[PDB]
Amino acid sequence: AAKDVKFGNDARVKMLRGVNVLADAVKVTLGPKGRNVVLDKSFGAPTITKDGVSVAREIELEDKFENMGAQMVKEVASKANDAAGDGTTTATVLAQAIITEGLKAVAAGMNPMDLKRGIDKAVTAAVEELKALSVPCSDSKAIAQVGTISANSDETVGKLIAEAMDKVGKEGVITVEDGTGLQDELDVVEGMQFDRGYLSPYFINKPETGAVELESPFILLADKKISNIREMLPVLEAVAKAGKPLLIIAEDVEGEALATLVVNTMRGIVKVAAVKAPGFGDRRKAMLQDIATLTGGTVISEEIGMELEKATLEDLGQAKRVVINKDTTTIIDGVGEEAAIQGRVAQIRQQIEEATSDYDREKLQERVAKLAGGVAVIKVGAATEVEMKEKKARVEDALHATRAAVEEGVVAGGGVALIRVASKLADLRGQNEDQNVGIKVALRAMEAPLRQIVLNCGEEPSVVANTVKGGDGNYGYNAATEEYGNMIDMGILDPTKVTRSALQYAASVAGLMITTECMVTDLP
Amino acid sequence: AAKDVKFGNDARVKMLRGVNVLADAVKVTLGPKGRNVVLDKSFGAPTITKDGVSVAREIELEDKFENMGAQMVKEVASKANDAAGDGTTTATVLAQAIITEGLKAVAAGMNPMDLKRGIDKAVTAAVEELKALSVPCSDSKAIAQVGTISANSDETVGKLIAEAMDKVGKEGVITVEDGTGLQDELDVVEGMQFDRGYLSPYFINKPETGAVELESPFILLADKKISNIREMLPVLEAVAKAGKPLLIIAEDVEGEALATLVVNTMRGIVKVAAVKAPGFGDRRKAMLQDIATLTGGTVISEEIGMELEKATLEDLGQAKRVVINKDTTTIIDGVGEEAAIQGRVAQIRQQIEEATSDYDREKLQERVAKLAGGVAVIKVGAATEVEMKEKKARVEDALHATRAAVEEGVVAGGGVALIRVASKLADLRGQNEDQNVGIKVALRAMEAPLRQIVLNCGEEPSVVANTVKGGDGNYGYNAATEEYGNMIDMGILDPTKVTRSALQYAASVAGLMITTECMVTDLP
Amino acid sequence: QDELDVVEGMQFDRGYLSPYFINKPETGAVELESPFILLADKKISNIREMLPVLEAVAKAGKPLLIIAEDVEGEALATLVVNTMRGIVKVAAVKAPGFGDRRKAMLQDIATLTGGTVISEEIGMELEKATLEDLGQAKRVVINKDTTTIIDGVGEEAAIQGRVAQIRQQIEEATSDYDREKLQ
Amino acid sequence: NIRPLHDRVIVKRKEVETKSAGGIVLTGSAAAKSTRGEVLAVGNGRILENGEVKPLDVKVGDIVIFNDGYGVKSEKIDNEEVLIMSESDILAIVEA
Ligand SMILES: Nc1ncnc2c1ncn2[C@@H]1O[C@H](COP(=O)(O)OP(=O)(O)OP(=O)(O)O)[C@@H](O)[C@H]1O
Ligand SMILES: Nc1ncnc2c1ncn2[C@@H]1O[C@H](COP(=O)(O)OP(=O)(O)OP(=O)(O)O)[C@@H](O)[C@H]1O
Ligand SMILES: [Mg+2]
Ligand SMILES: [Mg+2]
Repeated sequence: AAKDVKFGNDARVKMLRGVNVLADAVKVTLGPKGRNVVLDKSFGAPTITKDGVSVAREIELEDKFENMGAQMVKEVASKANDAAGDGTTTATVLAQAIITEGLKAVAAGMNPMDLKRGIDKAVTAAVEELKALSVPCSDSKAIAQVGTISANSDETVGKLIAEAMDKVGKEGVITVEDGTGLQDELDVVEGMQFDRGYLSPYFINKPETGAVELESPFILLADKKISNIREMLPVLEAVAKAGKPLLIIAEDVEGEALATLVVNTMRGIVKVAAVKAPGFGDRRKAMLQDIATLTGGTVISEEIGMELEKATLEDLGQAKRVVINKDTTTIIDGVGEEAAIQGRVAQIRQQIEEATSDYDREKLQERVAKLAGGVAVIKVGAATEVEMKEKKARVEDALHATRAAVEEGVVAGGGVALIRVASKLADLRGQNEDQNVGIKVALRAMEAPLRQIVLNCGEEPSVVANTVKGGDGNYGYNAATEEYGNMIDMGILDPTKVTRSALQYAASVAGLMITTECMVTDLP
Repeated sequence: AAKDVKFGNDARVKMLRGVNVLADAVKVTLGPKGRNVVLDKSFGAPTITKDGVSVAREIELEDKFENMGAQMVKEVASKANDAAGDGTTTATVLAQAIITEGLKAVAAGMNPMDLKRGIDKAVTAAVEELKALSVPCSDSKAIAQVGTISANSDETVGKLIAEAMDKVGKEGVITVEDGTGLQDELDVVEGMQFDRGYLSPYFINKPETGAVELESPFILLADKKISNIREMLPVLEAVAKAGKPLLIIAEDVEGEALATLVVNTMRGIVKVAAVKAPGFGDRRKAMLQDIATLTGGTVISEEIGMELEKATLEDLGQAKRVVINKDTTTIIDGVGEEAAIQGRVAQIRQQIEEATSDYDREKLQERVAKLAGGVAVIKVGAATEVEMKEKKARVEDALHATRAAVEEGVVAGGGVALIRVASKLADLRGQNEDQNVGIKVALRAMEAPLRQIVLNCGEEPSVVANTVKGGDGNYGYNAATEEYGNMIDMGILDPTKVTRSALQYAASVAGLMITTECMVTDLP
Repeated sequence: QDELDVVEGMQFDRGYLSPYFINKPETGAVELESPFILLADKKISNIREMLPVLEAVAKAGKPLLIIAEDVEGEALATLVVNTMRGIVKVAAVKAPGFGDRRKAMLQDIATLTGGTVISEEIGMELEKATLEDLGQAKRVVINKDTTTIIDGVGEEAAIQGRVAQIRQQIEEATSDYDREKLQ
Repeated sequence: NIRPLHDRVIVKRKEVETKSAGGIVLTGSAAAKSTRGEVLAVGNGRILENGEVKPLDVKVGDIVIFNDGYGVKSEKIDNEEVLIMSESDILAIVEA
């Protein structure tokens, strides 16, 4: 359609006004004293959130040029959320500070491309400085502190996440979901717990618990769905001769086969429970092979070559215990070679590395947790739905922050880490004076998180920033207690990945925005 | 619909205003000091770009007559992008300068047709002068300089592109795609790397790498899809007698045949891996013939005459090594006659010459690269998606400019080449005075790129233009360092094809637009 | 620059039905020197219709060019295999145009090459086609796009009569497209 | 070795004619399966209703023109294909 074209300073002013609107919406949620934001939803009740990414996503302005600026700087929060999972408000705070100071230099005749180059140089040096300044975050206490700081100073969330990571270890998978009660709960399940219930209620060995319980049973694994009995007379008869119970994993057991198995279940000749194979195409086979390796069995399939009629006891897998309910199937201490399990988990790790989709890698990690370590579910407890949504957002932020902390270490929280990095980068120089001005605007913007935290506290950002810069090391400002002290000893830790991602994404998008001279949009 | 008709100077003024709007949007992105332009997108985030063609494409004005001028002069950037892949901002700068100076002569009573003739004569002489003034660009250093200049003074991009065409030679194919990391990466694959994975995971000889590996195997090439085993019993049996592994290329292998091949792969009688035939209708046959020629085999097809049952070892192709993964299959050192490969690549070259579609010639050149030389993929590394788009646009510009440099040579950059060409054409005369005025407006407009670069730097365009015209040869202005020197020795090279195409398309469109007297459009 | 491309004689835009007919791989063009030309109004897919024609052509030894509504399947396979085997040099290309036009220009090709069109309506069958039925041309060149017949051996009087008839159709035609096609 | 029972014949079908009469190579359905084949084995003979077995008129080693259908069965012996068909399915015998 017909375009409105704006040039130079007026375009930059409109872009900055949009960036300021988005960042003002986002940055009132920075720190422990940061407040909440109400996002009106077209469907349902308004959302009360403190995440900067949500506020950034919701912001869209009437003016087309201001909206362009808003979307461009919203990219910072979106990328910071996608990469690190936390630090979206800090990323938006850093981006606007680079933009505001970068646009001031652009207005002073400085070359914006060289300003972008200087900002990039300063941020590369800053990332190196952060990697040097980080410390490993391995003990449970530091993880609890990271989770607490990332959950808006909620100690229970941090302790719960530390417990979850201790229980599921390194290879376990932790997910967060809604809870019924008013208190957060942790549900940790080890070994295999794929969500497939019994195909028939009559298999239930313990009616009081409504759960089939098999002690040291055989496990048959068939890739194909079965409806006739004629395929498994050898297997079932040999199981009866052995006398140990049997659990059937298959694409589908129904009709004559299911009725026969139920009849023999009451008759007591065999204790057989049949549950569906977990997953779907190209996934059911993978996790069936995983179950076979864990239980020391072999999968019966047409493609592999073997047939059910020729299946024997050695083909069937073995496990210490099997528990079946309406929803889930649990296998306890599958009798399988540790070398095979480690090899399979190594293969799944290779698939993780070669995977390019988040859903795929999370599914592969879930499979790993099924094989080695465990799966933890944190049920968030809240009185209402708005409280549930806000607390779940905070718990997910804490989960991502703890994961980033174990991945890349921790640094002093409250913006102290970037203050120290900026202090250590005071000797950095570019190729010309425009690049040095860009380095200086990056270094000044590195103080924006701390200043905005303090401003959210109601204190003086300049006073506290000067006092923190006067110190050294981990000396910073606890905004919750409004007192100066060692950031690590006070338990205020930021993941190094979170800070680095915020700084990098803010710097990239902000430099690109400050390099702009013309802006083309649609007419109002 | 009802038309608004504008005559003479009113129409010319509105057309010029539209041209000025489009060219002002485009030309703020000229030179090393040229800035960026934000283009609002109806879907997604706004695009920050420095290409002139993107800005030109986005420009559409409210006024119908100004919009007519804008579209007409946007065609200059579109054609320059389609032909050379670079010089779109220079083409738009030249076009507007020819239009502005052409319309001044038209207002002074000169005959616009003779002005068009004079501009065309001057540009023909200028193209001859450029062809004479060009120098070959064959070494890697000049290629690095060309890529660096075309990537907005990004030395890493130029060096990466120079390395890419050093590795893939003249016949290789270089393409640019998104990367995951923060650094640009180069992935060069030689011989055949058609993107077809194994038809079944069970073929994998090396589970740790998840890749089937065959050492000096046979290659069967069937044009028809196969689902039964009986057709290739002679082939598989004879391969088993040979003992070497077998790789199957076919339209589709499935069902009983696939199960049989898998079972024998476990049994170890024959090491068989079957992957799908690359390409599609009328293309899959071409790729199969190329693979047969490279591997010294013959394609089994119904149309060719022979059948799979009569296929023999001499029919089957041979290769030194074969690797297969989930995605791609690579054949290393296919045992084939060099004369046959040279003949096949010559045939593909003739198909390139006879081809009229860009996609078709790109596919044929990719096939050539598969046969001779290699294929390189430049993965652009950027922190965000917007930086990804900007850097990928710059890298594609650099790739196109390096290709144009190897095709037609290089000239002094920074507008010096056109300045020198205009200096060498001061003695050019037409048939009458209107044609000489047109020649003069073309020669004056030949100084527009340098003046616009300098103006983008903030310096005085007239001062630097006079200083550059005072010099000779390759003496010009480095706008990045704001210093005078030899453009070739300073590493500022423009592809001769880029400059020639910009000048030619700008001249053609601009002369046509200055010949206009009436303008008919729809009423607002 | 403006270019002029002038093609004489018959150059209807129909390429080979199979790439394997190509005698000259460097140019990608089938080249037949003084070949027979078979012209069939019906599309063919079997082989049993032209064993007499193909065998007699192989006995003669001169190459063969087939113009037909469509040659496909077993017919193309047989002709291609015979082309590699060298028994007969056969190139089959589709008849040009469509209904009420393909017949007209096939009759034109027959007159130019001194042949007779094989059709159901005309009466004869492909099995009874003979060498005298088949047309003759001095040269034939086939590419992916165009088929060209050079110096078709045909009676001059027949050619002038046919062009006179086409001129009468031009006079009786009332549509610009029709007269353009006739010209 | 395989020999038939009662009125049945084991025949080895001849190879389909690759080339036509004039030297044209036939491929696909053009070179259709030949209906003539040499007789490999002759059964004891057809049994009549009265109980007497009369020998089949065909002889071992004689090419016979036979009819494909439900009567003929394609068995494999020593990786080779043999047609087992009733003597009634044998239309003719090829001599000279
Ligand atoms: N008690 C505290 N004293 C000082 N700084 C604190 C305190 N608690 C948290 N912070 C700091 O608050 C900063 C950001 O907090 P917050 O969780 O609001 O934002 P974020 O992680 O950048 O974004 P998000 O809104 O997406 O969670 C961190 O740098 C952290 O160190
Ligand atoms: N350091 C430099 N000093 C002088 N001139 C330079 C320098 N770097 C680049 N140039 C000149 O800038 C001109 C155009 O640069 P630019 O890449 O912005 O535009 P373009 O190639 O015309 O178009 P596009 O915007 O489509 O890439 C070229 O003529 C080139 O010689
Ligand atoms: Mg947070
Ligand atoms: Mg360029």
